[PDB]
Amino acid sequence: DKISHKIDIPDSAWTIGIGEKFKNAGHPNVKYPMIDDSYVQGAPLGGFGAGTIGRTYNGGFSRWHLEIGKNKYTTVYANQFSVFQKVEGNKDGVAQVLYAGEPENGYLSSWKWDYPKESGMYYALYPNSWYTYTNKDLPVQLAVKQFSPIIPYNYKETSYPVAVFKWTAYNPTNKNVDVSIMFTWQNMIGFFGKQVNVNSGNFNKIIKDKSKDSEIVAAVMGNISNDNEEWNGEYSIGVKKVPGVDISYKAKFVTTGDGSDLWHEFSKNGILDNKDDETPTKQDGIGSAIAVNFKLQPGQTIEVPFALSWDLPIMKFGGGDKWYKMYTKYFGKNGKNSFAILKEALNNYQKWEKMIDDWQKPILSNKSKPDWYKTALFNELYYLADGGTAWENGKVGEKRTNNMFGLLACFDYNYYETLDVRFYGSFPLVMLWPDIEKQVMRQFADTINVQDSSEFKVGSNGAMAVKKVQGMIPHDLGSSYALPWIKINAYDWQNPNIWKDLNSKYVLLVYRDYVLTGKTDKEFLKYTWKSVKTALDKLKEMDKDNDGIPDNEGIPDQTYDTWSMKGTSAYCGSLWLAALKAAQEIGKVLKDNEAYIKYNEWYKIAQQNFEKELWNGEYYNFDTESDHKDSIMADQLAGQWYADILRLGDILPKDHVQKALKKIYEFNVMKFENGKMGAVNGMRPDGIVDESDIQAQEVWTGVTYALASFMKYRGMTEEAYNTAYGVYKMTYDKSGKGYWFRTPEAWTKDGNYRASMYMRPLSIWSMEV
Ligand SMILES: OC[C@H]1O[C@@H](O[C@H]2[C@H](O)[C@@H](O)[C@H](O)O[C@@H]2CO)[C@H](O)[C@@H](O)[C@@H]1O
Ligand SMILES: [Ca+2]
Repeated sequence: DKISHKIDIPDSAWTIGIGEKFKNAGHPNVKYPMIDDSYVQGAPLGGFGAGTIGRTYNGGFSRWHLEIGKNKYTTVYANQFSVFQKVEGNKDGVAQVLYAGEPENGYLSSWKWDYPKESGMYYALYPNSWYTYTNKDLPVQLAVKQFSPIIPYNYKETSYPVAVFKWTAYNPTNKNVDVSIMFTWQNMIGFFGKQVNVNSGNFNKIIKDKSKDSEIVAAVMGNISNDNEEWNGEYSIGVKKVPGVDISYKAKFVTTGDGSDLWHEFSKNGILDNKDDETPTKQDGIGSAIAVNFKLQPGQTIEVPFALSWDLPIMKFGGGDKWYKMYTKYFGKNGKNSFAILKEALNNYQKWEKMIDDWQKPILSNKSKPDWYKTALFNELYYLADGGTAWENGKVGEKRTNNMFGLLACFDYNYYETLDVRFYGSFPLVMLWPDIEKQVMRQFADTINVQDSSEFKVGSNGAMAVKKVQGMIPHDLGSSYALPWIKINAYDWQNPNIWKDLNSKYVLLVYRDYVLTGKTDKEFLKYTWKSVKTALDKLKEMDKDNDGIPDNEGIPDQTYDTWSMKGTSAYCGSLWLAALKAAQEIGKVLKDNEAYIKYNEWYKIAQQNFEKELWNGEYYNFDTESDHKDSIMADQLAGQWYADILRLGDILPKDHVQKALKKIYEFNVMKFENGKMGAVNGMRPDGIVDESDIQAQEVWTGVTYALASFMKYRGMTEEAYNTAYGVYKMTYDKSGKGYWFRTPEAWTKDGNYRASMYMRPLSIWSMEV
């Protein structure tokens, strides 16, 4: 490997060999169908709300999130980079697709597949990833840096449906070598959203932008229709001319053929026919190819940038609503703007790289923090783009000031903004994109007094329940299969209108968002204040025995939605205490004296009774009435964790908090698989995992990272990082279970998982508070 020295890959990048087989991979541990797309994954490309494309470590464009809210894992084999090299003096050159695999059928059989093992590496530090190609049959070594401009405090470039592929080529040998790099792409209009005639009318055009010193050649792959529908739009690939390279192209090759129409040209001398052809296709799939060719002398390095854009302006959800995607604000809504997007990227990518370096640098340059922590911190952010992210710029046929936003809990449980989960998972938004965060919280504020008296069947018990109760915060803002933002509470496994954590978590999120954006946004507190008071007042009514604390009802009435709580729980009780203290402080800020007094009174009574009911001398009991009420719960003091972040002080005695955290580390971490897999949710006082429910026997990745932040704040530095390390190890390490770029909700002791591609582990960002 002589190419790594010519590029700048951070030491904390996650790494794997191109073509590497992984032997230890985990699988779903449930009986019902659950997504398992394998360990062949990579860091995604594409902005927030743009739809994303997962290009894997083997080189294939395979994990398709272009249909917003959906996950489709299938390799589109025409989409590749390929290389040609010929040493000066030799008769023939060699050509190779940079993909460690081959197609299933005979399409593209003429191409040179099966990029060999031990001939290159993949690296990822989101939003960047890299491939290096160090092949004994390729004398010129190549590397590519690929990224989308995902930039904190930037809501413009961060939305773009674009990727840049910055190539570096170096000749370490003593002979001149002719080199070509070719980008191929299938015209994917009709890949989704089209029931019949899926390729019909697709056509490719070549754009030559010859502005002085900024020459770009691109293919625009669209459809002759000017219809404005979810399926229609354009894809573009292209390249910027640099000194010493020539550009060639082929407008149209057939993807549902042997591919020799293209490959016979490329494999000969790395130069394409430059044949423009706008003839639309009928049944055949078609694609385009953009290539560069150059001669590298001994010791010479050259850099050349390619790009990919996709202008698919409309997202449709299963309930029938069509919305424009956020980036349409910047490029238009007609779906004929892919070149404009591509051109912006090709002309500004160096600026974007610097903007990304500028935001990563404070963390990467901190030599007190281990590399592994940096690996997890940055790579967990993949989910902000890859979580079915929806960000609207108007309903089709509709103008509002704000742009509604939603991130999925996951794909298996296809619910937008699940509030009990976002309590953990929204840290990156408040810390890095706070205008999005506050918009999402205003969305929740607006739902507080919505009433929907129509009934739904509760999955867990078959009982009928009211969809949405006035004064109760919703579980979620809908499903991509139905009507995001419009029909809330798509979740039906339990009835969230009786949950004991949602209303408290809502208040805690509101106050968090004020505190972590500098305690200046009084406007945000004013907007949400009525909903905060309502939320707490309603939850107070669920106190059955006048101890001042809502009563869990002997069912799963909170985020651990198969794990029953009864009476006063440590989890919901501590959240309640903290929410009361937050509301007191908001009351002070807004000069609502009567609110301050009321919530202070409730707080004092509840605090006294919580301590008396649950403090056992070593930790806080799980709850007051369950069969295993004395279980040690990893999340028992979630309210105090948030109180630390919100700077609300002690809600429970410091001595008791420290004892509880030490107990959790000693038991839930260190007695669970030697502390190498995170914190198991429930452990019995005898050091055996609690078997009352499956969720007690799971490590929750987002709970464990949040617990690590709690330990860190409380000075338990070694414990914090050791606790988090197990989650990193399972996700990323060779000894783990192969969950990179699909971190799950949970795993059991065998390492098998539930719900890959999950929002909650974004809570790792709570470690940066
Ligand atoms: O629906 C989300 C919810 O699913 C729970 O799993 C259920 C599943 O929905 C149901 O179809 C199947 O028959 O039973 C399982 C429970 O065993 C899951 O446990 C929840 O955590 C999740 O929120
Ligand atoms: Ca009570």
